[PDB]
Order: sequence, then structure tokens, then C-alpha cells
Amino acid sequence: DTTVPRRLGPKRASRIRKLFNLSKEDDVRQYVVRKPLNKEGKKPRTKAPKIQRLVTPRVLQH
RNA sequence: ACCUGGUUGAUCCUGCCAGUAGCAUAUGCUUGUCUCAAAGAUUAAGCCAUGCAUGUCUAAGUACGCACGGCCGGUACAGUG
Ligand SMILES: [Mg+2]
Ligand SMILES: [Mg+2]
Ligand SMILES: [Mg+2]
Repeated sequence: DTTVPRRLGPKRASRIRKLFNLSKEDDVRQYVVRKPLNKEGKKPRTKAPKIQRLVTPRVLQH
């Protein structure tokens, strides 16, 4: 009758693309699953994982 | 005549005795000050309570534990862990 949510989204870029059916022209950074987090006595915040296997200028320079 | 003394009618042979200094094992009485070193052994390589004796991170493999935290709408990832 009830439901238990899945708690973690994908982290590798290709797995994000597979989950959200993205193309090559789509920006992976736009579709990162952000997690809201709010403890009593602390201001609300939102955290996202670090994308892995993401092409950046540093990799191209290497 | 290869130490000093003993075992004979004389000369000898063979068995012997006592004194003299150390090593090892065990054990006594005494022990004010100071420096250095040692520590096994029942043919038992026999039996063991308890604790300890081996762990490790740099700018540089992997952090979405608010576990703690600055800046924010630019918001993939500040940083510590
Ligand atoms: Mg990488
Ligand atoms: Mg004689
Ligand atoms: Mg290193």
C-alpha cells in the first residue's frame, strides 16, 4: 500500500544519460539529481554528487 | 735429584697418602658511597589465566553520512572528514 523511495541518483555521466534518456547535445550537469537536506537548527541546503567520467579541459590537456 | 714432605738392612719396582692454585654447581654470615655489566639449563622443544607485541594518506585513486561547514542561484564537485 505504501512506498519506500530510492535514495541515490546516478553518479557516472553515461549512467545519468541512460537514466534520463539524454542525447550527446544534452548537458549532463543540468540533469544531476540534487538532494535537499534540512536538519532542525540548521538552514536548508542542497547537495549534488560529483560527476565522474566527465570531459573537462584538464582531461583534454592531459 | 724435574716442588715440598711419607710407605725399606741397602738399592729398586709397582700400588698409594698429605700441602700448595684455579673452573663449575649448590649454599651460608656480613653489605656505609659510587660507576659498569649480567640474568639459559628437571635430556621438561613440558603446561599456560590476563593484557600487549603490525599497521599504513599525499596538492596528486574512489565522499550525495549536514558528521561539520563558507558562499550562493548558478547548482556537477568550496573545504574538513
Ligand atoms: Mg575521474
Ligand atoms: Mg712402598
Ligand atoms: Mg599519492
